[PDB]
Amino acid sequence: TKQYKNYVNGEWKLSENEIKIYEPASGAELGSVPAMSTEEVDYVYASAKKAQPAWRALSYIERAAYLHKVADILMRDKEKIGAILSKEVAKGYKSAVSEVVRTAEIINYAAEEGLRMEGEVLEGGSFEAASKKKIAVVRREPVGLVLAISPFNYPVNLAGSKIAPALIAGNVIAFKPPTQGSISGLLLAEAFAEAGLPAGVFNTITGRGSEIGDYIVEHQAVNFINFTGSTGIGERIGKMAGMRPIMLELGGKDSAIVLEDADLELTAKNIIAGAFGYSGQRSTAVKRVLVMESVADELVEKIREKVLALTIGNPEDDADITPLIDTKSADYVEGLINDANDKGATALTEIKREGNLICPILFDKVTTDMRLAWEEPFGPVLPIIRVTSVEEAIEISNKSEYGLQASIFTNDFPRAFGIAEQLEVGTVHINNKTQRGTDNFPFLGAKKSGAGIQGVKYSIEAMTTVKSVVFDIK
Amino acid sequence: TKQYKNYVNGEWKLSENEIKIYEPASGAELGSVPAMSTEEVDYVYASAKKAQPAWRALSYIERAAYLHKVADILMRDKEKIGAILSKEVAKGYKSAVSEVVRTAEIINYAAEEGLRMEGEVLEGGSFEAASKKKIAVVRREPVGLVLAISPFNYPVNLAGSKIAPALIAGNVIAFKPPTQGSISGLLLAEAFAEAGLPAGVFNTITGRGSEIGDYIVEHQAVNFINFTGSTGIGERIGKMAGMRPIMLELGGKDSAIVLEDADLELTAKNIIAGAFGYSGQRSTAVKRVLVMESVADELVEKIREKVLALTIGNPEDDADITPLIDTKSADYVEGLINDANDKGATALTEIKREGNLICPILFDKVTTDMRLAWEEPFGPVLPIIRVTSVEEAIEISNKSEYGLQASIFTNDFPRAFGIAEQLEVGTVHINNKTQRGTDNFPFLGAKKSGAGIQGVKYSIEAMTTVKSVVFDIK
Amino acid sequence: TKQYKNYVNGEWKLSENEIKIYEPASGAELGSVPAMSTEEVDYVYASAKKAQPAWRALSYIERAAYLHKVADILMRDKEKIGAILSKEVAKGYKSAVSEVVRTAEIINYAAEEGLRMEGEVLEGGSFEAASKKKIAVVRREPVGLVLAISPFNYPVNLAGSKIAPALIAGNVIAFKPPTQGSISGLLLAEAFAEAGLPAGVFNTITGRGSEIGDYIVEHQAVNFINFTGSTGIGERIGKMAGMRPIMLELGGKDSAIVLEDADLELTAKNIIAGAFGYSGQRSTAVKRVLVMESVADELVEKIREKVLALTIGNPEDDADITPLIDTKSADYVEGLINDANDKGATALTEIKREGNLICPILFDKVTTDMRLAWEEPFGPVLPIIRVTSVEEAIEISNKSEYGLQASIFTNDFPRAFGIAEQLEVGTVHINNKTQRGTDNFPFLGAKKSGAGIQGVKYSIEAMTTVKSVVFDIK
Amino acid sequence: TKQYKNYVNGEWKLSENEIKIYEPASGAELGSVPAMSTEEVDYVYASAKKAQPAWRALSYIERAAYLHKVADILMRDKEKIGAILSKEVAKGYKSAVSEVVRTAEIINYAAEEGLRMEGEVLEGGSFEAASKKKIAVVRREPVGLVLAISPFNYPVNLAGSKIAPALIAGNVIAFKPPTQGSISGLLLAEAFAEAGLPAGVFNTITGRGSEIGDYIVEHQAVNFINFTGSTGIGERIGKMAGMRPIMLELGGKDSAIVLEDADLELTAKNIIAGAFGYSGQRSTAVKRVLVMESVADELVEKIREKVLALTIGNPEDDADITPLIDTKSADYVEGLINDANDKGATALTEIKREGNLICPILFDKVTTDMRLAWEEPFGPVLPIIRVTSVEEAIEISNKSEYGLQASIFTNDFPRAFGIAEQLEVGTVHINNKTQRGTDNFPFLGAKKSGAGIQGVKYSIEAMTTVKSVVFDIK
Ligand SMILES: NC(=O)c1ccc[n+]([C@@H]2O[C@H](COP(=O)([O-])OP(=O)(O)OC[C@H]3O[C@@H](n4cnc5c(N)ncnc54)[C@H](OP(=O)(O)O)[C@@H]3O)[C@@H](O)[C@H]2O)c1
Ligand SMILES: NC(=O)c1ccc[n+]([C@@H]2O[C@H](COP(=O)([O-])OP(=O)(O)OC[C@H]3O[C@@H](n4cnc5c(N)ncnc54)[C@H](OP(=O)(O)O)[C@@H]3O)[C@@H](O)[C@H]2O)c1
Ligand SMILES: NC(=O)c1ccc[n+]([C@@H]2O[C@H](COP(=O)([O-])OP(=O)(O)OC[C@H]3O[C@@H](n4cnc5c(N)ncnc54)[C@H](OP(=O)(O)O)[C@@H]3O)[C@@H](O)[C@H]2O)c1
Repeated sequence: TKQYKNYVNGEWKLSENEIKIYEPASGAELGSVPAMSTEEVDYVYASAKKAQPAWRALSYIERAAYLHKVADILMRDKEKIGAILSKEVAKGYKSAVSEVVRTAEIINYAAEEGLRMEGEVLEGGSFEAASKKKIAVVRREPVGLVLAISPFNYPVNLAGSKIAPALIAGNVIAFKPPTQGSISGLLLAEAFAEAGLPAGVFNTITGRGSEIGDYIVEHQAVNFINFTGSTGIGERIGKMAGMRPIMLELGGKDSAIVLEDADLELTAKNIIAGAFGYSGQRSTAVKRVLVMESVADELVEKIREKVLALTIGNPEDDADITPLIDTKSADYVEGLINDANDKGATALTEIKREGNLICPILFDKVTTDMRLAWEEPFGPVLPIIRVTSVEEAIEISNKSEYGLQASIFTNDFPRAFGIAEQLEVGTVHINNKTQRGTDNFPFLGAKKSGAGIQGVKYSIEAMTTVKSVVFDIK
Repeated sequence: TKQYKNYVNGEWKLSENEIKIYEPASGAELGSVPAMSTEEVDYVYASAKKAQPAWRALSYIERAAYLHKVADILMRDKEKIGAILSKEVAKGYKSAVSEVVRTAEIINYAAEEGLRMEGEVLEGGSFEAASKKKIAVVRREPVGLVLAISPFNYPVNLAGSKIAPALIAGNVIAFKPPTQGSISGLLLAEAFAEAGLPAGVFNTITGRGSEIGDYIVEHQAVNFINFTGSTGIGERIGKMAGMRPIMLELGGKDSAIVLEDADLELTAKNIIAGAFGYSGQRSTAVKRVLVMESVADELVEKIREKVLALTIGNPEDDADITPLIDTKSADYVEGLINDANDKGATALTEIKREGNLICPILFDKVTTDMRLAWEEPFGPVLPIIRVTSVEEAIEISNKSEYGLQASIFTNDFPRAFGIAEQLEVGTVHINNKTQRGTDNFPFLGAKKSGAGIQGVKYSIEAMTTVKSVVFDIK
Repeated sequence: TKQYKNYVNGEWKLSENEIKIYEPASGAELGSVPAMSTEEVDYVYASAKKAQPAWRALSYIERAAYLHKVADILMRDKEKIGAILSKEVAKGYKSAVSEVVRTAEIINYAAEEGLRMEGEVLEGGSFEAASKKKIAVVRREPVGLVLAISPFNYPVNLAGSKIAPALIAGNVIAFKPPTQGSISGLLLAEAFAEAGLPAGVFNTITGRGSEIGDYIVEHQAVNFINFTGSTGIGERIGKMAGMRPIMLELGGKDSAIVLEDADLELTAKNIIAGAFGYSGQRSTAVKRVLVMESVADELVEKIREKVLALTIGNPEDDADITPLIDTKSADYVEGLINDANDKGATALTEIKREGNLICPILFDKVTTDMRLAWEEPFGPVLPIIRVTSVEEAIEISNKSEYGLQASIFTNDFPRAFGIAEQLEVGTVHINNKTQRGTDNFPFLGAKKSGAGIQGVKYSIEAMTTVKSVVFDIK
Repeated sequence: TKQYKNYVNGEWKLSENEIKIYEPASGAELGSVPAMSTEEVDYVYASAKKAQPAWRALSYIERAAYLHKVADILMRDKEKIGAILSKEVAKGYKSAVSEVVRTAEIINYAAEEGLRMEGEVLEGGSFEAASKKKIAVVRREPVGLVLAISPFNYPVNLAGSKIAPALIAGNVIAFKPPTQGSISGLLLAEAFAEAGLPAGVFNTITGRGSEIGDYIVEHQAVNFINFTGSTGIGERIGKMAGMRPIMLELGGKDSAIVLEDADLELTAKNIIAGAFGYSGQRSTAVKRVLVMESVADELVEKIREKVLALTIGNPEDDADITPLIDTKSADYVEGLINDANDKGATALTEIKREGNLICPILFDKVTTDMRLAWEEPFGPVLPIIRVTSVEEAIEISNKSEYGLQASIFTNDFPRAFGIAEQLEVGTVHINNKTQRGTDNFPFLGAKKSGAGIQGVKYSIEAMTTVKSVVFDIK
């Protein structure tokens, strides 16, 4: 049980009810996190709004100082946190430690990027002569209270990516980690507690995403909603937000276009690492291959042999393929598998499920009439759709309701660049698997994949507004 | 009747049903505008989405070229359009002509500002050594189809402010003017038709905002909703938008803080011109004076004498105070007047209504318990709230549900600048009435006053997204 | 004779002495331009400094207005000016007209780019907590009087490229065109005169570059020296400038690296148009080919056949190859030709000179020991240096004392991009002949090729300074 | 003697000849620094140019890493270094330690500011339709070898301010500290040595500024000259630089304009701290007061009483006023004192010199005909010039050959802002003594006060160039 507590207004607090967390792989009970009540949610928010003024009052240098202390601590206790996070979400140990490190990176980067964010002075004379002596001194300002909600696959990394950019600007935070990953989320909160930030500046909220979900978003105290999860909730949040600003990173069905002149080995390598990373439980993974027929056979054989080299097993053993987050999920994946299989798809690797451990499947001959060709599995299954023209590949790629990223494997760069302009995605990688790729670059998604632009700098601009003082020079 | 038609996919079209427009002041019938059906709305949208690709294909120089042609034509026919616009919304002739001119200005400014909007190149090495040879070539892109909805008080000016920034970037437009101001809105469309933009690039939609309102917003073809109107609809739009981007300029209750060291004459002059402009039918007008008691009496007397100099009458006569847009409105204002009056407010000028022509009223001694102290009238009524400290004035100012702009009349600039940081508004004017002030400066509103940042440059960034091509340098 | 006059302080003035100008090709006398005295140079400068304050006082919109009027006029009289410019510097008619048009473009572009140049607001708190309430409002300002000196090959285009960016910012100008091209330079001044700019804002200075050269540069009234010419003068100017800012575009020996995978036809086409443009009298022309041995033979044959298609003759006949600016020049070129020839080079096309008309020569087998391999001819002679490795080509390319631009013809873009980082030039073109390429892009040169960065935006920043007002917010 | 060595290509080296350094106050021998020969200077430069390529090859993150290590070390040994620096240049102990701290700050700030410096992508279509598919990927690059020369009053602070911004960008350094301050300069080099930067990246050059001065600047290996010292040498450097880029911070005679509505107490406080800081041995000190007659008497009395409170004595005792750097200097100051005195100035405080310790003098009634009214003393002497109009004060202020900074003490900010536009300085402080003010703000000087813009960000842009790769999208 252990009984983890929330960090609220400078204090750790338990609740009348709890939620027991178990290890997706072994089944062991890791502990229990609070099941907050709306009354409690109200005190978190009240504490934050109360403390916002004086946080804003601090200097950027001082706020950046705290953020650095937090990241330092994270790096210190990276193995401790990694060991648990690994267990809580069935992620390989080493990989789980990496998540803690990349979080420290994002926190530090966000800290330094935040104190170098500047304003602008505008001339009335640029618009009309009569206003030549009129100027506008424009400076940025925080939006207020920011609600951050991280996903199960990156409960820590995708939490700091919201927390740090928000805090450096002068906003206050209310962190709501995923229930499955709430211990890890609270382990992160420990870092913010030790760093010593003023009481009320950083707060956590745990509990039944059903019991308190809509409540926390609809609350009038929240000025900005920063979320990462499924399209379904993202959509609800967009409506519950009203006219309040939001940042949403929803799902994705990232394609990998392979032209006739591509480096099939370089391509097979990138597609495997992208498609099967974390058992396909990544929104930015390569979810479908649109390969030109003439090179389909050769490419597919490479991918096939490469799949046969992926280790399958337990987190503690750093297996490439580990048990999916839960049964509801592994079942869903199983559905997509069958449907494709039934419709004629060709599994080049063995279809087999051990509990919630689904072995990596390579389906060749997948078609547009299969669910696997469009629906986001979030499991180790990769469909290969054979096209006969770059024109068709673009058409099929754009058809998807999603638009996170895309990949183009070719040697003709001017072409790759031209295709890239046509793909309805946020980012196109020319010769490399899709990845968030250094958190300094902008990250965004077209269509149902989200709302808003991410990346340290863009996150900071998003969660800030502008105040403009205009005066006349004598 | 005349029977004005919509501009759809390069053609002017009537509908089975029409809506007759009458002059707010005289009552004369100006003509009739189409009452579209959802079937028709579907063709407007279908035409636009069909034409978007090739508009995006053009060069910025070519798109900017068309926009300049439009503005040229507007300047040419400024009297023609002004004469009607003046009649349709009871605006003074000269002033109505100014609206047409300022629209040409915004269109030209948006055209040149648009072709100088550039991208950025990012270094993988700024984040992590291992990615030093990885770069991100980031360029802007249009969002697609943009729905522009202008208000009755600026059916033309607040239409071009959305249309031009949107088109230069590569977006297509579906213009929906207010029913009262739909002839003027269609007069503007004539300019876009003569300019010769490709068919489907610019389109108009007219009809019962009730019969087709939600339909046009909720339509899945619309990628961005740019609106200007009441808070009530703005709120509906924020929900109907879902997770699609929006720009909303709602209401306002702009305060004018007058400190003990202010230039009472300079102040009285600015407050009058702000408060009584267009009979108070401006979202950015000075709607409440928070004056320090020690100078309240003197200041109020100046304002009083100045009010007595405002001409009252008909549009064609360029009267300062003209008939309110309609009866529903003049009634609402009458309500606020009585309530304040009943509660003890002191009308320093005569309360009198002739049809829909309400004479300018100056209410001294207004208090927090009066509706006039918080609700946006949109009529010629100005409340004077006497405070006893800058601290109180800030408190009362921030209490309002609105946050468009504010004014501070003082000589202590460092103070004015400090106060400005505390006011929950988008812009603070130090010694001058609130105004949009040269459409190149950013324009935004805090709280219920809106969502998004305006001003030519900011409008262009808002209705654009970003595509990021990442590659590795060998 | 005609007897052209200088435009000084709003008036056209002749001088006691004149300089007669003759047509490089026919020999006819075009007319005569003033041979100013230092006394007269002092009045030009005194007029400018006197008028600077009130030009700065105008609004950007007003200054941009004048600049547009100038460009309009240029476009109007493009044939008139083109006809003479063509004769004065032995440039093809059509091409000379193009120069006038591109000048109008640069003037308009500079005008609009100039009124959108903005300032910045900085936070004391970004550096140290104790200064959190301290801010710096930074705005640009003009440097004052700018001296612009254009070259003979672009007496008009390379004059406006300095004049427009300088004037829009608030600086005043003293234009000194090349003696051979001074009629065309004065023809441009006519445009600035008709546009009606205030007296003293724009002024011309003509005369013996020997008699008045150093005098005009060393004068204490000049705040910035913007020059385009030979390395020799550029160097003198750098010393005579002292610690005053300068912009220098000197010579160049641009290489064109051709890798084994290049499109030899696309390459031969680009190299010909670059190398033989204006008879090689372009600083940005392809002056040496560093081709990989394996493709040297095939490539060279294409270039050879293509050279044989270049028309040779008179300006009025739009010949590809026209008479060189003068005898001193054609002689120098003849020297380089012989030396190479003597040393073993292989002329694949006929060596022949008719007066000052040297026919286009293609020298294969040129080596490092030849003058043609390093010295800038400024005549229609192209050396082909055969290398055996990209490593060698880079080495040979960088050896040159020049560094304007370079070209890489290959299909391996990541490679091209990697090579580009190693080349000591200002710009690298991947698959295309070197060109200034749209005057919006930055233009600069490494090593002896210059000092400063050009391109409309960069030119504007160069000829401006910054004023920073710092104050404390209460 | 100790016998300090230079840090050259990763090694510490003595020279055949040395220069013995003595403590300005006590006279004690601190030690001896090398007196290099041009042969040695050639090896420093050869080492640097040799190592430049691979330093540029590193990632920004790695270069920033080294810079942070250096600053950490400086903070560690701040007392050690402070103790000596205090002795070497007669600076108060505590103050000397502050110099070491502020250096660490600038080094760290420069490190983080450097890795967030980005490029831009330009559109051919912004200029001309035909080039719409042409784009320019512009990225920054280092200039190469940078020569940094620090002053005696900041041998360390004004060295790091050049070193850090230069190194983070990819340049190599050759540090030349002032002879009087060369031990401290070499103490700084120790930090760069311990940090472990690659050999040849950072180097020091010491020796007779006469014996090797021009040699080190004129050397063809140096690509950029960054200097801080007297106007005399600055001017020589501007000529010896040729057309190579430079950064020069020369002298100053900063005025403090005091209007009739100023806070005389707040003003007297700021003027004393600025004027008498480091015995007036600061280029940014308040060197002349231009006060409106009506408040001259009252203001002057405050300043007078405040002067009487300044401690006078030895460095180790943290005296406000310590011995001037040397006799040649104290003599020069004595000259200015007498001249003014002879001409009628009125010393309100005692004129007295003890060796090289000149007591702080306040001269009222100074006039334009006195040397003290224009010449930069660099000693504790403050002239009060009484004016009768803001117009006159501006006139007198601008008359000076210098233009570093200025101060305006008034309550009328719009006026202060208007005056500021007229003052020929780089920075204007409204109500506060002149100061460099947080090294993140831009720092520059008008007229003979320098060439180039400083401040961490601006320093980085200055010592960098731009490479532009242009290509066509298919
Ligand atoms: N700068 C400005 O112009 C400015 C600033 C602030 C506030 N305003 C507003 O201008 C308003 C005009 O009066 P109003 O009460 O009629 O406000 P409003 O309904 O918000 O008017 C604005 C626009 O809303 C349209 N509309 C109504 N329902 C719709 C819906 N369901 N979905 C989409 N569009 C719909 C109207 O067309 P129809 O007229 O046919 O219904 C009109 O084009 C004022 O009340 C004031 O708040 C203007
Ligand atoms: N087209 C280009 O943009 C382009 C680009 C790169 C290089 N170039 C250069 O154009 C050059 C043409 O030869 P050039 O003889 O014209 O070279 P140049 O004399 O150095 O340059 C010509 C310009 O400088 C003036 N000038 C000469 N001596 C001067 C001095 N002492 N001080 C100030 N100005 C002085 C000339 O007037 P005068 O007529 O009286 O000499 C003319 O206006 C080539 O060598 C080439 O390097 C042109
Ligand atoms: N804030 C400040 O730091 C600041 C600001 C403005 C003005 N100042 C100036 O600082 C000066 C203090 O130094 P100073 O009086 O000796 O003046 P200075 O010589 O101009 O400046 C000293 C620096 O210049 C070096 N140097 C001398 N001749 C050189 C040459 N010809 N080529 C290259 N470098 C050379 C010196 O070497 P050596 O010392 O070995 O001769 C030393 O590092 C004062 O005159 C004052 O006007 C300081």
